[PDB]
Amino acid sequence: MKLLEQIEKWAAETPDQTAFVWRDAKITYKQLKEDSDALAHWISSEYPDDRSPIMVYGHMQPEMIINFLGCVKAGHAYIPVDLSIPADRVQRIAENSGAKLLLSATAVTVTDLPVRIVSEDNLKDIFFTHKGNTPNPEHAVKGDENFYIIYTSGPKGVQITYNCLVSFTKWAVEDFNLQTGQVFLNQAPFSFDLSVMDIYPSLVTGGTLWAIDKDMIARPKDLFASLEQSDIQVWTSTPSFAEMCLMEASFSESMLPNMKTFLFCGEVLPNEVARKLIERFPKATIMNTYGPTEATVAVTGIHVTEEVLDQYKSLPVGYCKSDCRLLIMKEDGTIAPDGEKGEIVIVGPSVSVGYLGSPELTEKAFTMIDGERAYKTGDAGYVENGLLFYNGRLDFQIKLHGYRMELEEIEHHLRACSYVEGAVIVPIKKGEKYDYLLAVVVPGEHSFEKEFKLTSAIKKELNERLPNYMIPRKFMYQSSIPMTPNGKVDRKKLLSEVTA
Ligand SMILES: Nc1ncnc2c1ncn2[C@@H]1O[C@H](COP(=O)(O)OP(=O)(O)OP(=O)(O)O)[C@@H](O)[C@H]1O
Ligand SMILES: [Ca+2]
Repeated sequence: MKLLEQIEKWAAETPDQTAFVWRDAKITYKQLKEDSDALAHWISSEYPDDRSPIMVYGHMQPEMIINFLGCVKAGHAYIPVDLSIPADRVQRIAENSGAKLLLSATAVTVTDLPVRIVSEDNLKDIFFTHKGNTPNPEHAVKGDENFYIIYTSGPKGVQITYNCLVSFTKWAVEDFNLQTGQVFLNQAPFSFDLSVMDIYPSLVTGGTLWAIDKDMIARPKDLFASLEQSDIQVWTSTPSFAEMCLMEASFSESMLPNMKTFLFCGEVLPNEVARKLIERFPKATIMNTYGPTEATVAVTGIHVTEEVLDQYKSLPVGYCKSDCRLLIMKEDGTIAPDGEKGEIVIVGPSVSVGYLGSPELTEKAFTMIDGERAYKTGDAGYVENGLLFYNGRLDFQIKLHGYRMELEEIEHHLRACSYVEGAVIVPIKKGEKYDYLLAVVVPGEHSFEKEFKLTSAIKKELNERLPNYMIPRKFMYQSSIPMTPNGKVDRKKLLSEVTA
């Protein structure tokens, strides 16, 4: 029943099954409950009637998960902080959030923070000192109490409650057709809510989380060696991450014979990427999902079949979970007729209760409609018979020749051209106005003897897809597209190197 109870069920039924593994470090469900219980018991003894959020610092160590559960068992929401988050932002989070404690298995490198730091051996000592102890079942986070708080770079703390997470997880477990005892890949740092899509569905279904870290990602040979040993069955990642893995010829069914489900969220999933996955993994089901962190990971989802790939050049993002609903709003706070583009607004139990301590910010994006919470995504899109389509971020809309064009739509067409394997549009601005567009593309196999031949071929094909003023003036070619630590296109890095 209760989220924690459905997880703990596996501690009793399959105590020795691995719950989380990172390189050679692993922990069973039995161990997870034990240490988590010990930590919650300790938290409860150190902060008797306190329920302040607790920071959990690290990368992919099993302790990250132990600490998450320990925090909620004592009634505290946790704040995931990845090692890749700049110290400056960590310092802010420590102050924006009334957190009084930070937990980390590894050494904390961020300059003195206004919180009690429990790390390294000090964390080990609580697992030992409180070994065998159990917390008051009644202290566990429940109802509309915060379960976790994830900050959205920008930096505001999105508060996700117990009800919010239960609403997402139940839907994920049912509609993503997960089973039990499956191996789940974890690619996203815990500071990115995409990780929630694999963490909880895995735990409630007695699965095994197989973590891949930053260093491994940097060393392809290590990365691919890990996947080969993983036996991963449920793959949760950003589209960019899968695309990079796709650059390796051995990334196929042969490497992951028991692959059964691909779950994507966070960015546009190119029709081309899905096609390649079906070819490489004819036994796997591909799911595209959409949603902002402010709406608890994702609210829409759709099975990307051959038929879907056939009728939608640009893949839809899915049907809204049944306990929530969508609204497409145009120019004014008026609702748009189905088919018309407008700003995507989400309403239902998946919507966050708001940004932590940010009144003005919450008032601008969060609203109440018929008694329930609503959230303006800032995303442009439309619906057709319950199916939601994503056009792009309003903030990314470029204007040239008095014409407005979603940046993402231009990338869609560039990506669709022959000889293009990966591509990003970098707008070059001359002040407040757009000067011209620069296309960064990863060339596919070709026989062009000189660069201009390739650029000419792409511009000609692109001329059949876009108005001339939408076609990028300059092209740059490179073997790969950079990703941020979260696994998304590093647009800022690209703008930087093109500017210079
Ligand atoms: N399936 C999808 N297809 C296209 N875009 C998607 C999809 N899923 C999510 N997105 C995009 O990602 C956004 C949500 O990402 P997230 O909440 O993790 O932070 P962010 O907006 O990307 O960056 P920041 O933290 O600065 O706000 C959505 O608003 C949408 O623009
Ligand atoms: Ca956002």
